[PDB]
Amino acid sequence: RTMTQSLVTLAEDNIAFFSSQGPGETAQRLSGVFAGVREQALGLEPALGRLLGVAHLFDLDPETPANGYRSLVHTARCCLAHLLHKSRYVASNRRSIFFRTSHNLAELEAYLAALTQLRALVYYAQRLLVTNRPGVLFFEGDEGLTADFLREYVTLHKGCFYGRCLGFQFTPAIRPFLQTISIGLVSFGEHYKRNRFAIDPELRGAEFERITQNLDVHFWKAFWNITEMEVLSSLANMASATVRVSRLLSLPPEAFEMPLTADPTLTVTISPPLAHTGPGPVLVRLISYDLREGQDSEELSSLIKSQQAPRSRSLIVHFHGGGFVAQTSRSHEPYLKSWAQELGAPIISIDYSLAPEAPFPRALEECFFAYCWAIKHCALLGSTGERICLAGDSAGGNLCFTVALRAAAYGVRVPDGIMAAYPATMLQPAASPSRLLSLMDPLLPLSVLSKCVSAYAGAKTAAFPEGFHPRRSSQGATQMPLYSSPIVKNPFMSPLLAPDSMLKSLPPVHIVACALDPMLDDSVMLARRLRNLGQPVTLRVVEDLPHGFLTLAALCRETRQAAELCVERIRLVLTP
Amino acid sequence: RTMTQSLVTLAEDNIAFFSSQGPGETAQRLSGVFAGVREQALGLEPALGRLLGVAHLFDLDPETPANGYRSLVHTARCCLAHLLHKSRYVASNRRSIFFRTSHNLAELEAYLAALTQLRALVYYAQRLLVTNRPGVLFFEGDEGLTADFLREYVTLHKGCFYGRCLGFQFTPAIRPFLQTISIGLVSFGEHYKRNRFAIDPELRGAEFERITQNLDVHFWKAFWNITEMEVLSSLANMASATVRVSRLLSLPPEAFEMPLTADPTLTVTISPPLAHTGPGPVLVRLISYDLREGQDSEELSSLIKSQQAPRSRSLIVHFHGGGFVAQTSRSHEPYLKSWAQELGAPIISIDYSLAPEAPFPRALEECFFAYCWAIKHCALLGSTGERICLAGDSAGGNLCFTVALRAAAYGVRVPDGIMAAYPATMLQPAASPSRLLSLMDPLLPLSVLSKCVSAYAGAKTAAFPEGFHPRRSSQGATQMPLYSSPIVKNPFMSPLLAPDSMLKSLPPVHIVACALDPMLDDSVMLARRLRNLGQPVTLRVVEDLPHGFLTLAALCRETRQAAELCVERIRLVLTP
Repeated sequence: RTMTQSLVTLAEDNIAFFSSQGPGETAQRLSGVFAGVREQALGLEPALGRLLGVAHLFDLDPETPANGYRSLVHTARCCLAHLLHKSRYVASNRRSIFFRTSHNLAELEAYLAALTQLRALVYYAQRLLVTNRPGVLFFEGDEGLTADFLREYVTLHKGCFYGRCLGFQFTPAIRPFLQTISIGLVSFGEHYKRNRFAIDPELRGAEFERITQNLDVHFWKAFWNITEMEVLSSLANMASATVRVSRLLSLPPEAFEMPLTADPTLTVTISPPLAHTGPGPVLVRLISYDLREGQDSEELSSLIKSQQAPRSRSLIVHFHGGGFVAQTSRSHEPYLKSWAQELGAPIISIDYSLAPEAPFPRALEECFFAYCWAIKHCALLGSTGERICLAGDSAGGNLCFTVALRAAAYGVRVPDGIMAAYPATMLQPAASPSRLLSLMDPLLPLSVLSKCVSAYAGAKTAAFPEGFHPRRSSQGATQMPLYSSPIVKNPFMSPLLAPDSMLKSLPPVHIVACALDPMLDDSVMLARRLRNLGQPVTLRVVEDLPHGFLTLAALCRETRQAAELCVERIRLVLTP
Repeated sequence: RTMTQSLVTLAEDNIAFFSSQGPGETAQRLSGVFAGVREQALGLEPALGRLLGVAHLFDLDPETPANGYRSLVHTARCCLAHLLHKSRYVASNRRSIFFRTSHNLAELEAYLAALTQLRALVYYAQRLLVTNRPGVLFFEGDEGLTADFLREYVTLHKGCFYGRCLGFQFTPAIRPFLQTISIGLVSFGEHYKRNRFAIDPELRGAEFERITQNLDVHFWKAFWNITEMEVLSSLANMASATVRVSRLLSLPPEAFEMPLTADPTLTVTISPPLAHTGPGPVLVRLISYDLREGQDSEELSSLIKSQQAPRSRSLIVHFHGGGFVAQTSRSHEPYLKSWAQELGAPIISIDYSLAPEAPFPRALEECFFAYCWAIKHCALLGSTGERICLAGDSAGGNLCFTVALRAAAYGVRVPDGIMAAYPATMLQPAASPSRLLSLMDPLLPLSVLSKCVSAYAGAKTAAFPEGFHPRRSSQGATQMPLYSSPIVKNPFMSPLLAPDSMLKSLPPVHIVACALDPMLDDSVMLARRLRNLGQPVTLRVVEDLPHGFLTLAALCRETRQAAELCVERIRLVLTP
């Protein structure tokens, strides 16, 4: 309340400060800009108040302020505080007209656009809040009305977050990296459309919002694995710790023997990953700190595709992230090598196959085969197998859940821990308050996750009160195929809306996320759907960071303490 | 002897191990490879012994073993130690033929080529030493026969230091960056010729050694200021420290007046810097940690081109480097900001004009004008002028001798100390034992600095015993115009061959250098020409690093303390 009035009480004087000392256009521009600033603050105060009150009404626990409503309120108050600081500075420094009016004119115009767009988004979040039943942050409606809701929200235009104001909601110590990532991605988009703009940030939005609705997942397939090509994969490894064992493996494409815990004398044989195209080489790769006992012999030396540490205690499995479409296992070492420094475990970072050329169930069976091969060939991997741990990543968190839960349907000993960081656990398309901030994020537009589930599932190719009208996206109405066949509503693909009776045997789960991800409301529903069953799950939320910070640890101080947050919670699995 | 004999005692068995266990071509290949290795070591040992004896005979002081002879001896010794370690590993691990013979065949033939080419270079060093008078590091001959020596050097072929073994003489932690850098040059060269190479290192030399002799100075005008563009400068600026004063200036192109310290009552006026094309704006930019007293007023704020810190004690001048053709003042920030953390002085990183469109004296008097303007407008720069400390780089290391001593010709007071990191003080073209290893350096070959003096000067466009026939460069004779008109004989281009009576009034000098630079023999020659006059000059040498590492401070674990060494000797000036 004191933040909103402070912009209003400095309005008329600053309107009178510039309108009385010049008849030019800039006096009218600045007076109208500051009148719009006070009007937007005063009109945005009560909707923010209702949002924060029901956000208190909405969260699962008081310890973790993790909802979409808190994130939208945080974005709005960050914009308001930035406008307040800029206003205080210009008010304290308006003795001369030494500063050019054009620069601050364009800055405050962009911030006017930011405040009016956040006003539209906060009104839409309030509409969703009224429409749904409180207590559930998702929607129970059918496909048609959910698609109508998603199209109605995505009709808005994003000319402010993608221009000069890219990254106001984050730490100021990270913004130049976001700007050069934007420049590089626009550069690849222009180069590949053809098969400068970095000086002027005003024209950055004029392509950064067109790539939101004019992008293909085959084209983002290059983006996650741009850290794979032989110059940057080599140039990203000086921050990586010391190592010796960085060898690939090649598993045989034939089934073997494995027992079940319900009766040790009875075993169950399960076929290799066929997916009606023929089993192939399950390509895994072992990353270990040193050569372990019984590991550097011929049984491991015979499977590489073209002193000794003692008997190990517990191997750590790993599935990479990268949207199930890119970022193979050759990219996650610079924190995987830093993982092995203190854990002391042979980290087999499985490179599972990637969508859409290898969708489910191929993408979920060879990591089911590699996990199955690693309880019996334990000495071949330099491990014992009396205790198993797990790891998860950006997209490989649902795959971290699914392969650790369908094993319980087979009777084989499941692991006793899950460490999935910001997982994509809600691949079923539905509107959500935290998925509303998917059109504004720096690294990914709303179309990253819209076309991620098209690749995985193998798909075949009043609204507003009168007088309120911000800029609207008139660049063609995007009508994409987002149909939900019965192969998408399942734990095996999205383990929330799974039947309740088969989530009881889940391992203990440790999960982290950030407050400003689209993968925030998805992870929040996980805690609510398991705290009513007695199973313990711990969700930790961080702030001022995007999603995709695990491959970005050696960049800033706040990304250091967030990507290291995965490490100390992954070793709680290791104790008996 | 024991390092060379130990390569011989495991030769006959190594031949008997492979030639008696297979009739294929690889047996003859490996036997010939190890015979060539043993004969190259045994024939290169006596030349190395003569070179080390005369290297002990030739250096100035025992404290700093810095010549060309020590550097060539170290290169040969490092190649021999690498081959010895590889032979030890292969001899200990030749129980099976599991390792592919082709890979070690290619590595060992590359090392055979390396030993042959280093043998040719060591023979060239011996012939040079012999020919010239002992005691003088440089040659006293005329232009014609020195050009004959240079061409008789150039006709050699360097197909070994630029292939897979690119960067053996340095630390292994630095080599991946050199590999990506080499990929950068080969991609730049093929793109610039036209207006993949990371998989096969054998084909890397076949383009790199053509790039060496087929590049232009305008081509190299982009490499050093590739960190000047806004995306890479922004991507490098987070490692720098915090700042608030990073403002450019714009000096008036009109003459003004100085006193003389010989007699304060008499006065002298500057002739404005014309270079027969008209005086312009002396672009100088100020870097300071905080706003200082009398600095943020209207006088400084009226010069930007389109609490308060107290009365400062002294300023620090800075001239950038970059071969006089690139690397302007907009590329030296990320370590210049760390300079202001402890020094407590305002850095004026002067952006002087750049060769070849602005040769001497245009590149000489603008920085003379900027230094002259800072003696009088001291408070306007937030200084007092009670002490001048001066800094230098690869190319700016002669600026702290040329314009820092020509002020004493004008009678005005001179700075009380010079810091010059690896200065280029012998721009007159002639060969030396440290200019010998200018064809093997990764980041710049010999045709970089030999063609950067045509830019600065504004130029107008038995040999071997019988049976010794290594690979020779038959790709055209590079008969470039390297004529030396008397404009390079003068003191104000290369101060070693200056008249003796004027270097007496030089300020005290502190110079750092590396043991593997082409600009090594010149920097040790500088201490020779001043230690016989009584003026104290200190020279520090480092190892395992190239020259050009000041912009590469925060990239390796060994360049961190080497670029910190420049700061350590730059604060010794500040004491009275």
